[PDB]
Amino acid sequence: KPAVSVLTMFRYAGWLDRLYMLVGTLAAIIHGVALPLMMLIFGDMTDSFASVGQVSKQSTQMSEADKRAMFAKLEEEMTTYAYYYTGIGAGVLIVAYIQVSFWCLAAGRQIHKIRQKFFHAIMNQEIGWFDVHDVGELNTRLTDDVSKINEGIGDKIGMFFQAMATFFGGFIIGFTRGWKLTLVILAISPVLGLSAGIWAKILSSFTDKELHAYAKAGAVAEEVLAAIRTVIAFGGQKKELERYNNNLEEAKRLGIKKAITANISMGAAFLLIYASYALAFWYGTSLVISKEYSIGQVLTVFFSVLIGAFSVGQASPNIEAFANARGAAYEVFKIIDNKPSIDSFSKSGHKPDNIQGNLEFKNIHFSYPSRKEVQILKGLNLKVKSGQTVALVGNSGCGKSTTVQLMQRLYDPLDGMVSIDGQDIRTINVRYLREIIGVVSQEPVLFATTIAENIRYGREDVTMDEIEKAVKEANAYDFIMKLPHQFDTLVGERGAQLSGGQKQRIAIARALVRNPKILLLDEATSALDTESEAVVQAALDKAREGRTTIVIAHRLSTVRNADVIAGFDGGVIVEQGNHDELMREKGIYFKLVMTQTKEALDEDVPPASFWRILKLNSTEWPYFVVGIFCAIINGGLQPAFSVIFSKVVGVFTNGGPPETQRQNSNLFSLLFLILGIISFITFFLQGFTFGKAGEILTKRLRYMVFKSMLRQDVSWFDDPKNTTGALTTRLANDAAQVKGATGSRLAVIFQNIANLGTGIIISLIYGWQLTLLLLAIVPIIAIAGVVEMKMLSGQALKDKKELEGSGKIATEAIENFRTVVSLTREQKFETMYAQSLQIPYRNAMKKAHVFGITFSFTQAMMYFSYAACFRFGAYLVTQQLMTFENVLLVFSAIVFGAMAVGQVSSFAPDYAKATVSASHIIRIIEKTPEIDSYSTQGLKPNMLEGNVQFSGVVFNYPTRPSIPVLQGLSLEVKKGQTLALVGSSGCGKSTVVQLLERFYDPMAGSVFLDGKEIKQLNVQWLRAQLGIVSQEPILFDCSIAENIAYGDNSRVVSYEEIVRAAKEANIHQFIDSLPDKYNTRVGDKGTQLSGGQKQRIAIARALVRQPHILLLDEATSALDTESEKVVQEALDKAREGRTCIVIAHRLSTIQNADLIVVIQNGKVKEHGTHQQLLAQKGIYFSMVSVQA
Ligand SMILES: CC(C)[C@@H]1NC(=O)c2c[se]c(n2)[C@H](C(C)C)NC(=O)c2c[se]c(n2)[C@H](C(C)C)NC(=O)c2c[se]c1n2
Repeated sequence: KPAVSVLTMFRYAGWLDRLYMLVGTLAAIIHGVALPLMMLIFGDMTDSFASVGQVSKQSTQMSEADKRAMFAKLEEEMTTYAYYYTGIGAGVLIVAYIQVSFWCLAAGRQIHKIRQKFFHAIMNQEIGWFDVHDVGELNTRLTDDVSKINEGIGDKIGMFFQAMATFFGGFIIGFTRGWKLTLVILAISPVLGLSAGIWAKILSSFTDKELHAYAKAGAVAEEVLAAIRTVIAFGGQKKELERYNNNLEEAKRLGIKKAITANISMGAAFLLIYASYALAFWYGTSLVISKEYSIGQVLTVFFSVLIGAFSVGQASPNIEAFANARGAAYEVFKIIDNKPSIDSFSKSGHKPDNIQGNLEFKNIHFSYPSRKEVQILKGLNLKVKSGQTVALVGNSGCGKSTTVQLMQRLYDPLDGMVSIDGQDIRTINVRYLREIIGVVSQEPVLFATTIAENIRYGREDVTMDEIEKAVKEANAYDFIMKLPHQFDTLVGERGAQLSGGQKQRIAIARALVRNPKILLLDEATSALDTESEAVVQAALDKAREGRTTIVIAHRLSTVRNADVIAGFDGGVIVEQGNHDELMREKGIYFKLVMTQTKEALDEDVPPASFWRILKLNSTEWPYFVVGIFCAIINGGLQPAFSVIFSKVVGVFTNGGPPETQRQNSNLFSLLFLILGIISFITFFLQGFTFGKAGEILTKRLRYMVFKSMLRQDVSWFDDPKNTTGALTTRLANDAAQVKGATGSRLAVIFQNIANLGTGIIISLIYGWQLTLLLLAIVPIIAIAGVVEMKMLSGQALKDKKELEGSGKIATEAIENFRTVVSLTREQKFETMYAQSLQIPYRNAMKKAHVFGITFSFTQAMMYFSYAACFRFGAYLVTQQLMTFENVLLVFSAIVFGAMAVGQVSSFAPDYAKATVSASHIIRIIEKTPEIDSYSTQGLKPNMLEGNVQFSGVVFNYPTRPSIPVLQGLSLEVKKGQTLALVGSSGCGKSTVVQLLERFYDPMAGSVFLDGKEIKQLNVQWLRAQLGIVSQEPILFDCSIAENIAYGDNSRVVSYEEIVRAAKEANIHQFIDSLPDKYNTRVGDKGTQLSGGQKQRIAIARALVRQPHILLLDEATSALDTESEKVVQEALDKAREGRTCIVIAHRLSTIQNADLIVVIQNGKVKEHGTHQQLLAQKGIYFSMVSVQA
């Protein structure tokens, strides 16, 4: 992975920028040392209570002379301590403000330039650059990578500096107050980073093992959901359910172990930090007995070294964000500092005013930059006189278009020169070059705006009258005036779709506005019907007036009209001259003449569900039984600690017997270790409980989901919100993430309720008033913690919603770069881009200020809490209310309690995302379709007859109930005879074939098979005797023998039936010939096949089950040569003795069909055989007339 030098990355920072960064970082440093200072002050605080405990403990000394020496002393010490706390806090709000504010600011300002210059630099690039580069990733790079470099030069490094400042402040204060203790603790430190470092590698080892573990089931998951039509139709729902399931009990059972080891990681972390607590206090408390360190000093250094330690662990992502922001900056600055071969932005060439317009190509050798290996033009020589029109032909290769492309100087030739008049095309400014060159491409392209605006894109300073005139010159004025909004009518991608001819004509006009003296037509008439081609070419021929035109037309119809016809054999020009010369020479021209004669949309919709999801995992009670208890234990562990820490520092603050100072000390210290041991037990138990549950719950769930997915209707798979990829992603992720809302959430809620719940009881008994204070301040701070992330993500989505404006402009500009580069107008699109960006950047100031005041409001009172609680508590202890140790207990219990609930909240997966990934699962499972392929009811007669009779049957698609497809059309087919369907297009050419296979239910009316109604029959058994052949036959990546046997399921097909079905599908020839027999895989994983053979296999598939009803729906549309012969030849020998229905557009193999039904609109208007309908001279006469 690549990365920029740190110095290079801030290149677009200026005066004010460096200023902001420096001021900010400076405030970040001092914000950093605020916490260690806080620690020291805390030590100095506890030292003071330690003095008043011991004297009033032992016996009785002076009753009236204690209130003066103890009570009066402490208040005098706390009135100043308060000033310290509060002082530091008040400073902290300011300096934190400066930090986030300035860093966010300077970052934003930089980024604004960065994105702009990235865009301009993308525009600057020639097309040769867009050949070698994917435009999709480039356009997303302008949004993703720039937003990615925004993060890493902003708040993140501010916090990095705060963090390193806390590291240095903490270790400095550490060693200053305490030489030894800090070295003890720092001695303990390398055993936690060595522990966190091996356990991350362990969890991450299984994480990527899982990705390619489930991807075996995901394969057959997308394989099924893609070919789902061919699945339900061959009823392989059972087999595919099984097949999918066999790859589940191998890839989540792999996950079980990983869940366990990650749980043991957590356990070991806890055991280790608790070991650290134990050892540190065992040292320090025995150290305060020898009267070396004070009790408060031990606290000071333990806490400042500890805080200084976790500083690193909360600097890690802040420095990581800086790192990969450099790696993203690489790609962007590469383009910005890249100057192309064709610029194409500034003028350095000439701008002839003659301007003549004589073309010349001398010895042109050229090859595309994507594939230098293959040479395109070899010694290309071609002159074009003024006003003369030259057509390019020969059907050689790309070369044709290449010349056109070379003419507007998209690329440059490898050898040889392209000269307009006396000067080379390279000696003239490129902007002015494409201003004097107009172009019409094979595919028209209109930008999303008004027609007027699309026209402006050819020339900016054009009056409305010039516009109208230009439109008229394009024979386009007519249909534009017929539009509802005239010249303000929307076009392009979204809104108001226009035909290809009109769309092309507007482009013709656009080009015409430029008034070029040279005109290039690359397959202008191509890809158009014969009725619009006339009008379009009418505009073109009038556009060729006064202009030097070179035209390439696949249709040589409009070619003869040219002055000079130039043929292409290979890379060289061979035959050149007038039409008659090339006809007489019988060249290549003569040859050709004779031969041609959704992500948000998903999660928005579902309502529900509050805790019903737990019913899903309820299949295993034991695991949850152990689980919940284990969490109550690990949850009571935390309040325990706060008590035990308060008894450690209590035995030296509340005085008493010195001989018992040790006995207590080592007891509590050792006790901490015990509290760690048990802590390692819970987490080893939890991952064996919830861990397996949530994983079992995963497997089973997926199974259920997949099953239900096969139950569904065909209408559901027509739903624009349910795609093979979206479905398989619903199966892959949401199905696994469901475990978040079950066990994990019980763990969380129980650990939290155990912690803050019991801790609040204890802090309530050890203090009435102070507890009331903390259960008041703490929630208020917690509320601020929510709003902090509310106003953070809140104006994070609002900022992207105003940024989509820029996104659209850039997108439209990039996706059609190859088009805009021809109309120049690159700088215009840049201008649009900046104009779009001027609104979010004006909101960067307010943004930075907001993040400032928010971060500062949350962070300020994080010190004012200590300020309040320790002042009120001192107020307690000094008076008759007791004591201080209890004050410290209430504080630690409630505060680290509330902190612990936060960390427990951060451990488990996101409950919101879990629930919304759960509701899709539960809805998908409990989903009952109309047509149930799983039902075991049904007639199942012995009657092998098989008469299809549609009566009435009015049907319209549920996906889009607009313009009903079937309007109650009726027909009937008896046994052996073959129906045929004739109409303008599909619907209901295919709709019938679908309704007989019962993919949909017609609104009113009924279709009968034999004497019985379809709806009365068994659903599955109905398709058991119906073979189906679609336009594009799909096979399964399993094997050939299975593909063939896939036709008749629930039965042992074996060698015999497969060879029998192979031999009449005539495919048996292709089988032995190609190594090897029946074991070969189709397709794209094994050997590739042509459509013909694959469809032959497909027929052989629909032939195994011995169907009494064939359904042929536009069988082969892409099959040519003598391949379509053997296909229908194999079709004809299996058609006899079978009820068949054929839909084709061929109309050549329908003359031999038994019944021919001409369906139009929503009914049947013609009926009978071929010659009968033909002699009827209706619409069948007019449709079979286009066969010449
Ligand atoms: C200044 C520090 C001493 C302060 N500790 C406490 O406030 C505390 C003292 Se016992 C305790 N927390 C409980 C007990 C019940 C284990 N543990 C957790 O809540 C917990 C669950 Se995951 C986790 N921590 C992670 C890592 C393990 C990944 N680490 C921290 O969050 C962290 C970083 Se600094 C710090 N904590």
